[PDB]
Amino acid sequence: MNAVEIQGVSQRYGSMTVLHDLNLNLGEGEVLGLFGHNGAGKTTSMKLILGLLSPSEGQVKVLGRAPNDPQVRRQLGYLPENVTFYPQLSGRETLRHFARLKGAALTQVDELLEQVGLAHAADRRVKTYSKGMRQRLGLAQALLGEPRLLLLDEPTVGLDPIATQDLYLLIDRLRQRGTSIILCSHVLPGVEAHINRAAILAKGCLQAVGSLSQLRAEAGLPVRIRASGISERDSWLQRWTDAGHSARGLSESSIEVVAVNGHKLVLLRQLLGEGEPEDIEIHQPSLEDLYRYYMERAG
Amino acid sequence: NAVEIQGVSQRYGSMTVLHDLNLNLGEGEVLGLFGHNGAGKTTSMKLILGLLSPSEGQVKVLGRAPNDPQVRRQLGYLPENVTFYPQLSGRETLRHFARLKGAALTQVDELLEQVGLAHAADRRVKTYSKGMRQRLGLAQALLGEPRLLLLDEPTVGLDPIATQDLYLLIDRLRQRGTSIILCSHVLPGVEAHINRAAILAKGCLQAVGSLSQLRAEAGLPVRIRASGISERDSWLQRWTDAGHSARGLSESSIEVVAVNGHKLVLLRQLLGEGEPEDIEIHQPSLEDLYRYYMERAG
Amino acid sequence: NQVWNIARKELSDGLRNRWLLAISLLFAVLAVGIAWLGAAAIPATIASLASLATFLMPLIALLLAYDAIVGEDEGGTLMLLLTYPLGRGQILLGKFVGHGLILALAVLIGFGCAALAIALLVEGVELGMLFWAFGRFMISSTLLGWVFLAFAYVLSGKVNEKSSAAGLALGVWFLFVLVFDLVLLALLVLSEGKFNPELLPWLLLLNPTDIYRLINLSLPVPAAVLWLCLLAWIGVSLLLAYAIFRRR
Amino acid sequence: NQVWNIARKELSDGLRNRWLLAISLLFAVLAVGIAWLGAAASSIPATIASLASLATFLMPLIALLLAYDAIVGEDEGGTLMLLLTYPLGRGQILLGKFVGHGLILALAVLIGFGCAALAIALLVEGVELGMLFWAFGRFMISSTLLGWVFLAFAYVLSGKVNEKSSAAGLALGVWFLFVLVFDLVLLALLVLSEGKFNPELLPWLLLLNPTDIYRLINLSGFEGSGSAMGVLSLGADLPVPAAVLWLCLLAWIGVSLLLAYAIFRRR
Amino acid sequence: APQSITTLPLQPDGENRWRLPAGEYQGQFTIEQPMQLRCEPGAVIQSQGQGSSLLISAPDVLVEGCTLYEWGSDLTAMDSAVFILPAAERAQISNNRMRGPGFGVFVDGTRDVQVIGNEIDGDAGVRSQDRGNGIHLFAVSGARVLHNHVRNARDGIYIDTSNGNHLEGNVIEDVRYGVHYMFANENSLIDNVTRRTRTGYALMQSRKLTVTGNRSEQDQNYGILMNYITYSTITGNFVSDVQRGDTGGDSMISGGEGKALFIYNSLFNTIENNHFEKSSLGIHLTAGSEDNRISGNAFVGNQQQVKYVASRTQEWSVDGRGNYWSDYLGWDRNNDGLGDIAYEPNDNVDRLLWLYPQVRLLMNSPSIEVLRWVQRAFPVIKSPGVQDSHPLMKLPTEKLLT
Ligand SMILES: [Mg+2]
Repeated sequence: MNAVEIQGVSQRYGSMTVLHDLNLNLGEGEVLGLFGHNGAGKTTSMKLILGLLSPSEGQVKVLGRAPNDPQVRRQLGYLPENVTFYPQLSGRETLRHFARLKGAALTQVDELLEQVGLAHAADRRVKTYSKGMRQRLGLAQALLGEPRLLLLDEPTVGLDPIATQDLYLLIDRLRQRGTSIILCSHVLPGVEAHINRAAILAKGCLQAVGSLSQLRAEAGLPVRIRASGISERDSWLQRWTDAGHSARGLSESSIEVVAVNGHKLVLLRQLLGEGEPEDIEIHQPSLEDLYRYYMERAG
Repeated sequence: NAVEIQGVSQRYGSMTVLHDLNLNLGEGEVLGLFGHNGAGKTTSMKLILGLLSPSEGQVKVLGRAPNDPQVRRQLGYLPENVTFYPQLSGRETLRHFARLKGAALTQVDELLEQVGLAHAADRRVKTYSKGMRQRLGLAQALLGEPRLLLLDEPTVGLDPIATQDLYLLIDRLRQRGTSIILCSHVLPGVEAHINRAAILAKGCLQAVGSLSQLRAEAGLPVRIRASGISERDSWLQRWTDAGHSARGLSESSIEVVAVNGHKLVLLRQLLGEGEPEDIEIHQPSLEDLYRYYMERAG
Repeated sequence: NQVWNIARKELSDGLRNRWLLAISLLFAVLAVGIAWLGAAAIPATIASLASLATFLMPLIALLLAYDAIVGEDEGGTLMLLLTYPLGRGQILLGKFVGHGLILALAVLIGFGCAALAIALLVEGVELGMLFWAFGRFMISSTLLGWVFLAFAYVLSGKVNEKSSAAGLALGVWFLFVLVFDLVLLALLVLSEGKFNPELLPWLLLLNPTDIYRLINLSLPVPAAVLWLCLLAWIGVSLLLAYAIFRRR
Repeated sequence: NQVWNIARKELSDGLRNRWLLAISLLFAVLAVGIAWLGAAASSIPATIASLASLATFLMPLIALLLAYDAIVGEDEGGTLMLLLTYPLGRGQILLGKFVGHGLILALAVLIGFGCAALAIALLVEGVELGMLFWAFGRFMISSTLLGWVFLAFAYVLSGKVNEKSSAAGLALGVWFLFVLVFDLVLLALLVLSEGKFNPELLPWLLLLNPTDIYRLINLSGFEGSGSAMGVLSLGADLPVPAAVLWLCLLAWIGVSLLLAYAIFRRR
Repeated sequence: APQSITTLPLQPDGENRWRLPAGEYQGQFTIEQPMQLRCEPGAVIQSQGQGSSLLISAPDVLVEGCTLYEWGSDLTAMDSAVFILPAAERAQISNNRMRGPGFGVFVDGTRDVQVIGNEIDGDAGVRSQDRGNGIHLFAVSGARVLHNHVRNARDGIYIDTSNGNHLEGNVIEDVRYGVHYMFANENSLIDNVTRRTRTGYALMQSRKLTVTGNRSEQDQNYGILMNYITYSTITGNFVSDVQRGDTGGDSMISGGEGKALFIYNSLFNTIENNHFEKSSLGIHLTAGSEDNRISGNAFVGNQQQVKYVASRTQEWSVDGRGNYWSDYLGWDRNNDGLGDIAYEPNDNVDRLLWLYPQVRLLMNSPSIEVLRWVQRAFPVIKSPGVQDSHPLMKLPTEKLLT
């Protein structure tokens, strides 16, 4: 049972079509990342999964139903970007307000206040909250009830990397239960260990969708092999130039090789066999570099 | 030696929110302050800018006092959130800051094109996005050849094409001889461009030094994953013989938590027997180092 | 029902508004200070209390609800609330219930201490006439406040920023209190050949501040038409606010 | 100079405030309308006491609309912490804002009372042009000083608060207290005591209100009827000359600007 | 119609003095000889309802102590109770009781007639249009009408073109007009009391007269109505609670909302030390009646003090002393009797209500409360009204309430 089946929508405002022929299929437990610019390519495709807009030349099937049914929205969390809650209300009363609207039990408010790390700042006003403190409150209303779809629009903005890794540990706890979620983020290093399949989309279209092993296989992107003092930089800079790979001439005792990842099975055998591996880092082309390629593939 | 902080233990309200940080910054380095948004990091940010008085200690920015007007023309400060002046335009906001900092007025037309804001020049700041104001906030920071940048989270609300282009603009200024301080919380990605990190927590500066020093003075595992191995059942055991946990999540996804004291014999295990597909030797990143030192402090 | 679950929010958020509690205290102080100078110094002082609540109960209603729709849009919670099991009708009508019971309480602190300052400073006030002339006063001041509550929902849904909502809430307060009657007087003293002055007792029905005073000053129409015309100013402007809120 | 470089901003930022240009054109179309009604009724002490009351309601209003968000509007906007890392002081980004917003009030009343004089010299035939220039020159260089008081009042209530929504409450509180509450507190003290509270102290309470020192300057020669003044009929009991009334208006600037600087120095 | 000698009068003293004993009589009676006749209190001289009951045609007749009852009502043929001819000079009419539907004391062409201490009860059923006058005076010079009691007549003490005469201390109750004056130049009236009357004092076209100390208690629609009076003197009058109503005939006046003083085309007269109390209008000043000395009065309790539908200024203080106003919210710093600020009794919005009565619906509006404050702040829109520099702080009429 696929959660979000965006089936050939084409959303337009006037004469301009801000989203053309988008065809998504989010699975039952996948963590998808809607990556793109902050303009109307992504932020209207985020609204069709919600009940906010309507597909002008297609249809969306959120949880096998229409996206504006009340049975859908009781099991649909949504953390929006740049949210600022009611500042004269308190942190516990804001969740007690949002639990009554979603039909969640009131015994889940103090559970989720402890779960997101807001136990110390409960019963304090939202005006005396930080930016990352309100993101913990905005995450906590998305987990209200038993949601089966989350649209976390930029969840780790203004969050510390302890709390950011606490958030992605809550993501991998959620998707094991069967809650397939959607990332709409911009901090692209970091998310790639938890994104099940990226959904990098341009101004109008959907550029590429699929897993990280499928984006690296289709888009030919070079591997970032870094070393530090194997034998000598100048004795190793010459070797990749006859074999057809880029060897970057770094400062001293460091060999950065931008190789084409097709011959690198046996290329690493000679790299291990003649020197010590004491500081190396072979990096696959990241989601920051994949998004940089697909923006130049269209635009 | 741009910022020479020595022995400063800042007290206000008898709270002692900073203690004995010895933060020497070189004349070409890119420092990164990596505390929380609380009184440890942002108090030491106010000491370098000169708008706070260092109780029990001395702060020497550019070899002089931090509140002198002759060195404050040589600073550049990108603050946290600056919705500047919504009725002024883009050129008139930057011409205002060029007149205050003593910069030449011909620098404004070549900074609104160096930063990507010439399309939105002579347009009002109320019609600007959050990323366009960070572009304007960077544009006043590079105003009138600054010998000390100080960027406080410059890559929030910014596109990753612009974020990668901003770090190339940081690396242009590093070669020019301008020390840059990156008080940031977008720690994945910033470790490739900084020279020395400075993780400070609960006032006390926990760790300082380069990324090769923070991995050497703190035993952290290197994260070798070898996706696409031939045989995996003996590979559950063949790495754990010297204490390297062969943890997997798929048919062949062995992300071996190593110890970084046996990197020859684990890679000879990988490359001597069994063919790989895409090895990913993941060195301990700035997220893992920050999660070690903050956990070591409490 | 979710029309009450969002009404308990606006009670809890509206009663902690520092701008409202300053004016609602100033409304209750000036209602005692008019009743002090109307008893020690009853239709002459209940008319001067009507001029006070024509000044301030539109101002109390527009201070509560100028940022009801667009204040949630700027805060981002309006986009969040529509993804909840909530119609756009239940958000607006639930805000009208929540902000309505605030100024249904602000006249009980406003006129509850004004009717106390009359019943305890005349010593022979004949209180059977008091609890019917003030019972008609507290009810009709809420209905005047519920018009300007519904007027504030019309201007909140139309604008896109919170700063221009207060620029219209000041404009609605100026037009419906002291610009419509100044151009009624200017239609008398500057135009006399083509302005029938018998039409002017009927032209007060196009102004809810004017219908508020006419059921505290008792006229070609009876009293019951003005009560059904004051409730029609609520029901039209709430229906106008719901039609604007469905086009965001 | 650094005091002018931030004055050149506020001179070019306050003039883009559309709320300013509404109520500074409202000051222009009322000062023409009062001077036309002062021309159609011909009196002379009634067209001075109504213009001085017009600038009592509006020149504190333009001053408090300008400068309520001068310090706290830059503090919560993020650009005040940035400005201290420029080669400036807290005394230069306050006096520069006072010079920058002060030239707006010097221009909002030169537009207002400038067309009020042109609606008299082109309306009243045979008016004394020497008496017109002196009386409306006294209106120009004293409604700036009333404006510069409430400009310096707004810097006091901007450095003290830390939220712009509470600065607008205090600027509305200062506009209500000094204009039409202190004129009513002094009236209710005189009515309820029937002028027998203090027969010698009560004219000296006009000097504790800069709108009353402003009204006492312009109603010096054109006193006229007593009911046209109201509570300003107590100013006949004041033994101070007219030159001290200028000096108490300048002392209301300098005390409430040094208070505005001592508050801003510990911001 | 018999004569007074046709009765049986027992002479007490031989100086043309007679005394009628107790016992009723019948028919009209006529005095043709100068007889100073007295009467016992049981001398009920009751006419049958036609003709003048006690006609007097001889000079120097001291009629005393009679009790007249039920004379005629033909006002065209002037059927009085006491008819006094022009040849009946210096008549004294002392302490009499009268009850009948016509004229009580009709005198005409007389000199030095004295109408003292009588009780003239007019009617009970007639519609105050044919009741006849109480003390009618028609062009008399020298008269002295003092301390009578006229009740339920038509227009009270009517006076037509009578030059020099005093009206001292007489009580007039439940009549149409209290004291009526028609072309009575150089007259005088002191201390009279008018109660429950459709006009307390009618002063029509009579110059140079002194109106002093008179009282008007709970009269209807016109307290003191002055039409075309010049060089007069209004000192010490107490006009209290002039309620609204109508005279029922609308002949010489119109219906009013209740005015304690109505000045119609009276140019010069001194109106000092009066007391206009608890009426709807304290004083109505017409546009033709301007520039007269109005200073020292007490305008207490009136719902509207002055009605002055004009734009001409009108100072109301001669010799620097003004009037006491109850709603004068002013102060007195230097301890004299006078206030410090002048008192304008009328706004501009208080005169839109007189021009247009539909502004009464708008009278509770905040815009009117704004417009009352805009006039107090901006005196250019203030129309020149009926102000007084130096108004009084205390009541000057501390004796008139007794
Ligand atoms: Mg005095």
